[PDB]
Amino acid sequence: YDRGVNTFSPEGRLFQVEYAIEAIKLGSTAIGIQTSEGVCLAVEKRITSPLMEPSSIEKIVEIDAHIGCAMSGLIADAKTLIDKARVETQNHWFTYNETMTVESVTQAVSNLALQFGEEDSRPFGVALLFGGVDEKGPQLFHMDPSGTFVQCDARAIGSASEGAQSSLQEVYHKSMTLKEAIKSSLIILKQVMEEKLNATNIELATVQPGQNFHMFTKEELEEVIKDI
Amino acid sequence: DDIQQLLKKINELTGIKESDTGLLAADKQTLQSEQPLQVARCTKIINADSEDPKYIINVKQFAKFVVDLSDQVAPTDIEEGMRVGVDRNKYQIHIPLPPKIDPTVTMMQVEEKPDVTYSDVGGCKEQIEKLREVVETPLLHPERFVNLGIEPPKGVLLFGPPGTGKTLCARAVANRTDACFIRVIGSELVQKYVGEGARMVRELFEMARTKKACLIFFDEIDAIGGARFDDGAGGDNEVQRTMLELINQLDGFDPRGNIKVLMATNRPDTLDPALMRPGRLDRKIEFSLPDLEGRTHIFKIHARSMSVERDIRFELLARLCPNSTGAEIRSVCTEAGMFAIRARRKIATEKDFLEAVNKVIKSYAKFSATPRYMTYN
Amino acid sequence: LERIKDYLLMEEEFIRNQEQKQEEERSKVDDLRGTPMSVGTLEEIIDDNHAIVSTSVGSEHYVSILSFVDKDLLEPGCSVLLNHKVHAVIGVLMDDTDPLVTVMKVEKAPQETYADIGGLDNQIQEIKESVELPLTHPEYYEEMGIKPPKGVILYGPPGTGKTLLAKAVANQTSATFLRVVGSELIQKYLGDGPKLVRELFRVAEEHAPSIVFIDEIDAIGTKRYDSNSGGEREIQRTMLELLNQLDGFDSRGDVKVIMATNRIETLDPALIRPGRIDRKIEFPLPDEKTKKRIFQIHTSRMTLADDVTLDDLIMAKDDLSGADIKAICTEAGLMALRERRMKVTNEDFKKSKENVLYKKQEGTPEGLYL
Amino acid sequence: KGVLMYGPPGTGKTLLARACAAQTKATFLKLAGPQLVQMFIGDGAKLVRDAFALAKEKAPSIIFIDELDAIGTKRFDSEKAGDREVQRTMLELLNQLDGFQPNTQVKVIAATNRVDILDPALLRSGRLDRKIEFPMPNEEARARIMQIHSRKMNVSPDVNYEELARCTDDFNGAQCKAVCVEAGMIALRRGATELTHEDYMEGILEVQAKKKANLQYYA
Amino acid sequence: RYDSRTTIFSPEGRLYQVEYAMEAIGHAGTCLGILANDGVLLAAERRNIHKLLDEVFFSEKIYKLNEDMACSVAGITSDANVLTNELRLIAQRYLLQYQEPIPCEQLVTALCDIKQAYTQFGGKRPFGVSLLYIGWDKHYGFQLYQSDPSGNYGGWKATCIGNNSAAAVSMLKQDYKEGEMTLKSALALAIKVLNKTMDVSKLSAEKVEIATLTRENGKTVIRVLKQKEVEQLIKKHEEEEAKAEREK
Amino acid sequence: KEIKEVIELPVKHPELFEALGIAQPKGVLLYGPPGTGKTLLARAVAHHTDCTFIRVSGSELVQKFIGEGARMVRELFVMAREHAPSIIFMDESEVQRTMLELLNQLDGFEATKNIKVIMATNRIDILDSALLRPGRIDRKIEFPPPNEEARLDILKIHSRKMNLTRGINLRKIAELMPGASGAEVKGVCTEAGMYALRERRVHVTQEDFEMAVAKVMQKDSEKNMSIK
Amino acid sequence: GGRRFSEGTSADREIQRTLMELLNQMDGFDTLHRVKMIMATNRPDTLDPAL
Amino acid sequence: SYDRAITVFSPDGHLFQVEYAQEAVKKGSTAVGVRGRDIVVLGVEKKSVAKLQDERTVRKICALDDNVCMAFAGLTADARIVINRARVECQSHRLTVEDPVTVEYITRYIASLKQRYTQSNGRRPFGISALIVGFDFDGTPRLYQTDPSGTYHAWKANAIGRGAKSVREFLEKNYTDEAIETDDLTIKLVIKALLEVVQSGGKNIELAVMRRDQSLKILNPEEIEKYVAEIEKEKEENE
Ligand SMILES: Nc1ncnc2c1ncn2[C@@H]1O[C@H](COP(=O)(O)OP(=O)(O)OP(=O)(O)O)[C@@H](O)[C@H]1O
Ligand SMILES: Nc1ncnc2c1ncn2[C@@H]1O[C@H](COP(=O)(O)OP(=O)(O)OP(=O)(O)O)[C@@H](O)[C@H]1O
Repeated sequence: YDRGVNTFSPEGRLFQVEYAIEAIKLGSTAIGIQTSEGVCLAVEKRITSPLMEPSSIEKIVEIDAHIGCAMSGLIADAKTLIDKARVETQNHWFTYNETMTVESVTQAVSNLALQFGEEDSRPFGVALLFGGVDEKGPQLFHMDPSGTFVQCDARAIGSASEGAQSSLQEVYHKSMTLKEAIKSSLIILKQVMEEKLNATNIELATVQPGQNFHMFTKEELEEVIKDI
Repeated sequence: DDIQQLLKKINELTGIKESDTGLLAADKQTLQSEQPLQVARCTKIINADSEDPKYIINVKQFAKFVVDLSDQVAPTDIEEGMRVGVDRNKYQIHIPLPPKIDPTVTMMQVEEKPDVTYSDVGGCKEQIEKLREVVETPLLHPERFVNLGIEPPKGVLLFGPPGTGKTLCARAVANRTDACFIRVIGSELVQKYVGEGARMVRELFEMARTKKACLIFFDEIDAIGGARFDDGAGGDNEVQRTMLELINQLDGFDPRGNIKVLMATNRPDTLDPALMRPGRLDRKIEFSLPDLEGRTHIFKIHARSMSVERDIRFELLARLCPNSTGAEIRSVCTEAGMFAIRARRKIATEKDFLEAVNKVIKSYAKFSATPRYMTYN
Repeated sequence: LERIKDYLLMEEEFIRNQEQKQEEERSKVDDLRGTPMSVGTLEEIIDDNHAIVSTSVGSEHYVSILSFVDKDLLEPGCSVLLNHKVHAVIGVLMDDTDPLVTVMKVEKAPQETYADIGGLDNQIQEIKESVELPLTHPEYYEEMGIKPPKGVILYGPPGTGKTLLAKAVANQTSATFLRVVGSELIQKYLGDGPKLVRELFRVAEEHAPSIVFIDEIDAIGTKRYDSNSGGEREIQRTMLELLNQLDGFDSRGDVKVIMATNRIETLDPALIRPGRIDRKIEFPLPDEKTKKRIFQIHTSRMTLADDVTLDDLIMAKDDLSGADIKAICTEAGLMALRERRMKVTNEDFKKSKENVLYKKQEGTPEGLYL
Repeated sequence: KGVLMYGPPGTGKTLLARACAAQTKATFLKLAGPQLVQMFIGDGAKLVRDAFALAKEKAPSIIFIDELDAIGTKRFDSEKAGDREVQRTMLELLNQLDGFQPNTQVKVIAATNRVDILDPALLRSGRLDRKIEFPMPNEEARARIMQIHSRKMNVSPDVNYEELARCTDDFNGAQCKAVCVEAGMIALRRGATELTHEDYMEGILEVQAKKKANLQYYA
Repeated sequence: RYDSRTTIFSPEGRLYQVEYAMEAIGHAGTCLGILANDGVLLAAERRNIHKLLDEVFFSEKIYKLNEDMACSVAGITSDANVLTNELRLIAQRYLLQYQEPIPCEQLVTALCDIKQAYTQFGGKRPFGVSLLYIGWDKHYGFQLYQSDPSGNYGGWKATCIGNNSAAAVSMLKQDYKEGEMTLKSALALAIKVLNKTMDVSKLSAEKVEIATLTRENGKTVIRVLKQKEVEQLIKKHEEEEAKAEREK
Repeated sequence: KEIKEVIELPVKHPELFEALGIAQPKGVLLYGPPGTGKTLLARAVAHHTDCTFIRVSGSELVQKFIGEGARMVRELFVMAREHAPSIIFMDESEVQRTMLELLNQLDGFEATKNIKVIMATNRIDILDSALLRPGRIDRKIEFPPPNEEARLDILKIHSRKMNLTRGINLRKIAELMPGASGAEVKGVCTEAGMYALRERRVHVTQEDFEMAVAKVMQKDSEKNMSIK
Repeated sequence: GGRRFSEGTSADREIQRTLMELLNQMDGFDTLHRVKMIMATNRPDTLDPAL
Repeated sequence: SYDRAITVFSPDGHLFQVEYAQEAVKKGSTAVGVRGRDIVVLGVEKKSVAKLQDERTVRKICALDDNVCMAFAGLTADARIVINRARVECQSHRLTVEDPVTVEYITRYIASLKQRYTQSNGRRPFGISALIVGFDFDGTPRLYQTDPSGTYHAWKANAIGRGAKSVREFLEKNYTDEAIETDDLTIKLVIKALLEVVQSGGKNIELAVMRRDQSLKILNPEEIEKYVAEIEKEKEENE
């Protein structure tokens, strides 16, 4: 019983990809917001130990100079998709003199989102949020281990993403601005979290057209923490 | 040794010369008038004969007899299967009495009214209204059902999360019952012998039919039976026959009458469609989690019976308890009260509510299974 | 020794225990009673001064009570006294004290009180405010009007002192105590466990406020036997009768449900939920300091010179228990009486130390992955 | 010799016993399954055989049988276990129903809900003669039953029952009865007037309580 | 539906084929390598000592593997022959590689990796064989190692075999010699070891085997010694039993 | 002598135990091969210490003599306190299960001791290690198979009270036996007496033992399995 | 008839002794004369090999 | 759903064999390791010599490169495979690039190979947890830990084996900033952790240091006996 990779449910699909989407929820949360001024993003680090060095844990990584990332779940598998995705974009620049568009990056990862094979290995359990600025301006993306990718206006993941997405739908509209989405985003963060909101808990990822570089805020992050 | 042995010898010497120092008409004549009364051995009737009594009767064990009534009877109501009074010598019948009910199944009538109020099951008001409509409205006010020519439902199914109020609704009706409420555990049909639970269902509905307009509650119906499993081993059999006997003696071939059954389970999936079909149970009134300020209503229920700080809120902890059950809610409210009992105080504080939220949800909803690994964050 | 005082007080208590008309209307009631007072069994009670009874073979009668003892003492399923003449109900009989009571209702406060502890006084505080304070001083519950916690779970390593704490609360008691071993709930019959639950907590309910303690309750979920008819679909139903019993209806009452396991992971989270058991209590192996307290208790009434340090028995083995320390004491006594001495010297604690710690202090068959 | 009622449990098999027992005036007799197998061993032989004596002395005997598969079981040879008295009462029913000493006055009707627990010897070729499955109300019988049960209530007749039987797929007459009764109580949610079409619509909406909104991965 | 464990942990977290393999190891004959500086020795126990055999093999537990190295063995015989032919293949390949003999340690760990790969992956029956290692090098001289099915090994001076040899190892700790390289005192000590632990009455030479490995000037010769000196070791050790009963 | 020390000294001298103030042993686990006098030992000790020897193995008969087979075995505590010099013996997880609960309430949850249980079996490991807690089981005593001199003395006991031939030897036979039980030697003696009886004699010759060792020799045979 | 159980239902004991009435008394030591035992069944696999 | 195959997940998505691989790690021998500002220092406990064997073969601490220092958890022979594998890997990185081989790269190798090794089928995963000390980039002291899942992770101090949260809580009760850059107080810190060993036997302690430019220096159980002497003497100063 517990029909894995080669048996559908009698109604729907895999009891194992259902276990992977199930296995997303144990991870910490992250909220990216596509502002037309530039996609911002944040994540809960959930630091345990005092010895636990804060910059040792990464959630936002820089695929391309205007492309950050955000993970949810299985760490080194996600980082494998990071390094390989950076290779694929480097192939697109290598053969096209130009950046791979972020949606086509997500389709490139989303090809082997479901290409798990133990014959002819295991499926993955990590959900992904992608921040970029392509030729169509800012882009905010969300895929899943099941490969069903969708562009999202502002997406919350991980733990407590129900109330995070709900309150996000309360605070969100089309003409949101950058620092508005930043301070509102960390409002939702210190709502959904359990720890005291300090510099250690979170980190930012800010891509803009004029600020394609530097999907980050460095210790003025602390200043925006004391701005609320 | 000298203190205890000497004091014990002193107490023993005290008890020794103490042991040596040691050396109605309430009804009595009426009982003496009851010595010319009669022993009145009750028996069991097989059948009568035509135009004459000529009654044929076993006692219970001895033998079977053609006998006659005494002439102090109502000579009509000496019918078949009727436990009646019979003389030791003359074998003459005196008075029919109601027969053997059961040894231990009389002991599941509730015979009381618990004080669970409809106001205390706040947060499920549609379930309250539909349960009010099925149970309370026909049994006390048949003012619209009969006066248009429609029927009330006879069966209502209940499930939900554990800690939602199946107990609250089942004991909530019993406050305002206006009916003989009857408790049924689904494991009550766990007997040893073959078809004994069928006899249990027999005397269950015989208790249901004598009294009119009454209540029977089914609780944990999973032990009563899941499905119609078939194998070459002979497994779930007495449960199966008792289950089908509960269907047939439930309803069909002259239905139950003016009795209502509420069923309840936690696994509504693994049930049989002979139970799941309507006619048996019409409104499948399910239960859900408190997802809104119904949580704060339950906080008002679990906070009104205690002195608290007047400057507290409940929506904050309600947002802190999204997926919580009301039993967990009462553990938070009464446990914060236990922090106030650890204090010398008399009114609890919102900080004590933070002690109970931050104590129960973190030390007894995350430490149950211990995580000793990060691997995720 | 003082054996003259002990045996003298024993024989004095025995003879004093062995030291165990004017009323005319009482003799008239004795004349209303027959000299062969027969014994009957109630079925139902009819209010017209006479009811229906049941004989030994089942001859059943509408007979009256000698109306000086009360008919409110009579309940359906009570043994009565019957006549032979009109078979009238003579009077109330004292009820049958079954082996359920004479085995399970422990009348004895068994052993030492809260000076038998090591690494405690938080869990003593939890059993105190969770059981003893609802028992002895439930006036704070008048001061606020808040429910007590219902159930207690003891869990940890074996030999920790779950037995010691159970007999400590069984010492400090004023409620009727019951003890059940959790391996006793599976028999060679169909439908026995649930009946044991119903009559068990029925007996726990009828007498008084009571303290029900059941130990090793995990031995119904992880144990299998060929001495079992049916199987997991009878064990599950026994867990369902314990389920509805523990979270039943109609004002459960002052019956403190206290249960003890070793492992915690294989248990029902529908039984771990609050409402059934509100005080889940961690039992660790406390500390290396109150080791010396358990050495002080377990060596407090034995002849013993100095000859040792307890730190020598602290920097020896990481886990710690009254089962460990007590086996050091008893095995050290076996070495001492083996060496026909009193005032136990160090080498008895040395060979007792190695004998106890090797005795179980080991692993699997060496090497492994040290 | 014998009429078998099998099929879905909502098609109505009590309806033909109550119906043809209601119409015909012969000696009608009922029977349940687990009422036969008793606590002691062999009482069902007494009960079945005395039932055959009583119906035999009441010659136009119409015996109805409810839950025949409750005692009708594909038996098994094994060790360590076995519930045999089911087959004892069942073989009492078989031999005392048919075989040696045949009768010409028994009339056998049975009603089950599943089929293949039964032995092939239980029907074989006329232990029960007729093998009568019960179909579901296809389209017109759904609105027919809705007309039968909606005959009693007071209706504001702006209701196309063929819309309702056309939209409702694969119900029984009990679920159509639930549509009509719950439609009456939805009309009683207003409480003012008679049955509107929307009352039937929302009563249908309660009976179409399949609401498994598990539309994931399917986008 | 036909899978054994062969690569999986027991439930709680222990191991299955390793423990049962060690249980196969304990039910075998007994060998030993003793403390010697000027060489090293091996005692051994003959199994299946029925008389109608031929005994023309001259080496049953002993395997002189390359030039100055041998190994007693305990476990499945022909599986062990696979491991000795593979072992001589490995160290002989090292001798091809450098034209220099092995330092023996990377050989021992190499064979531990050979069995160990069967422990991790390719779920078959692993080798339930533990076996000795004697030898000599330019870095530590004469050596003693113990193979394990777990991929583990021991750099010993007093080794261990299974059920017949636990009392022998307790005799090695309680009667542990140190400092003397005297091979003959090690022969009387080993004659005491096989005398008590080997339940053969009066220590028959046809139930035992002894062979040594000494240094000779650059050769490091291997004395697969014959039976008559074993016979005078029997009479000599029973003379030591007479010296033991002088106190009576 | 070990059982003298661990069992007779509780009977003979509680004053020496209570003199230093120790806890006396209460459970002695005996292990070894069958036929090694597992029951003869405890019956001889209970006989010469004057304790009621009890053997509760598995029967509804025995449960009917304890109670009526109603609920449990613990009325053995009643018949053991009322016969408080009580030595109990048990056979080879059901008997061990009953032994588990009996030891669960006799360890400190009882009255005046000299109530001791005794089980002799092989296969030490299949019973519980929590049963093998050192505060529960102390003296696991082995049973050696009888050696040449031990089968010689067993031979002299089981052969001494018979009618032997004038002119006889026994060490020859003790060297013929490669290991027997306490009762197989009795079969050698009695069936060798049958070998004299079929020769119409009552004196048992050496040849009768030569055919009797040939009779008991059928226990172990079957060579050409000299693996391991 | 049956075959055998492992001592399950207690009434099957009386079934077994009632069956061993046939198992002895069809054979006994005193044989039967002209007693033609005609047998009928549905599945003869479940019978006792004693029969 | 079951605790069998490394491929399937639980109904809440778990890998019980990774969890069981952490168990023999937690039931392994104890070893500690800290970084000094210049003199990084570590030491395993529980040497446990058994009177009849050599212990240079059971040495649990080695080096891949001279800048780096090896330790592990769990069992031995799988860690031997990882060590010789990473000798091939560090030596190969040395062959490709003439850099000194970095701790971050080699721990990406080990954690990555342990990860994909756990991914592959019918292959028993490594039940180890390595402790990797390297002071390379201008001698910048670094220490990483690994995981049976294969997640390389930096700490500032470390303790493994049985009671790792206990001795780790001692290092939380001992984490002074001045213990470093007073490398003799780092020596007293290592003697404080070996003093806070679960047995603290004094002879079963094996320590190794490096001053980020030196080699792996093995200590002596007489200097360490002087460290227990100044430890008990400093305890007498606290008295
Ligand atoms: N909505 C609610 N409002 C108030 N109290 C609630 C609510 N839901 C649950 N409770 C609390 O939880 C209990 C309600 O009974 P509960 O729901 O546990 O019965 P149940 O459904 O039968 O649970 P179970 O199937 O586990 O026996 C009471 O202790 C009550 O105080
Ligand atoms: N053809 C029909 N005409 C009218 N009403 C029908 C029809 N079929 C079903 N019904 C309705 O649906 C119900 C089905 O009948 P009923 O439930 O009494 O028998 P049944 O339980 O379905 O038979 P069974 O379950 O043994 O197959 C009846 O109450 C009736 O109102």
